[PDB]
Amino acid sequence: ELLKPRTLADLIRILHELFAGDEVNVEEVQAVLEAYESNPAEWALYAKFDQYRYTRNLVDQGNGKFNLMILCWGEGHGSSIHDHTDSHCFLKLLQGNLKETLFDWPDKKSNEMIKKSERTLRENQCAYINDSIGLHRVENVSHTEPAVSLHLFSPPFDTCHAFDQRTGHKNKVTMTFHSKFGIRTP
Ligand SMILES: [Fe+3]
Repeated sequence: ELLKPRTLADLIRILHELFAGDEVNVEEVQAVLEAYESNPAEWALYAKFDQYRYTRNLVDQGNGKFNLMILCWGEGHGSSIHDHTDSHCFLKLLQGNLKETLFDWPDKKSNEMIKKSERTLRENQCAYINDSIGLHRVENVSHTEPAVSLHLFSPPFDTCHAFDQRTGHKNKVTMTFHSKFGIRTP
């Protein structure tokens, strides 16, 4: 029985219910995330930027089965092409716009990775990826506006792979946190 989250806090409570069992209903989770209307005051605490690259800010640790974070993207900031370590990944825009470029898993052969597609994710939209769908890059292409996104990962994971667009070669990356619960974590 899915209800609209009134606030980020409400959203988080609802996520604990949704993940109360062993199986994830992806469409339900995506629906509730989308239904949350971004309110900058509610997440300002987590929206910590860095001048040179995008940041990952932990919001909620979940119930063992997921966690929830906020990512902050300066003008021109973006990610590698990457996977998500056999986890569900939900991405919702809270401010600005992000360009998401989808790539297929590379064949064993060293080849240029060619874009399957791209789309512009706009404020409040929720996108979903998992490894069975493919790989992606996410970028703030704006010259004038920062972007902020809300991400849900299930199960949680702290490692992933980055892919070189020229070759498809991957490298294992350990992902870090800029902050946890509003507290900067050097
Ligand atoms: Fe990603």
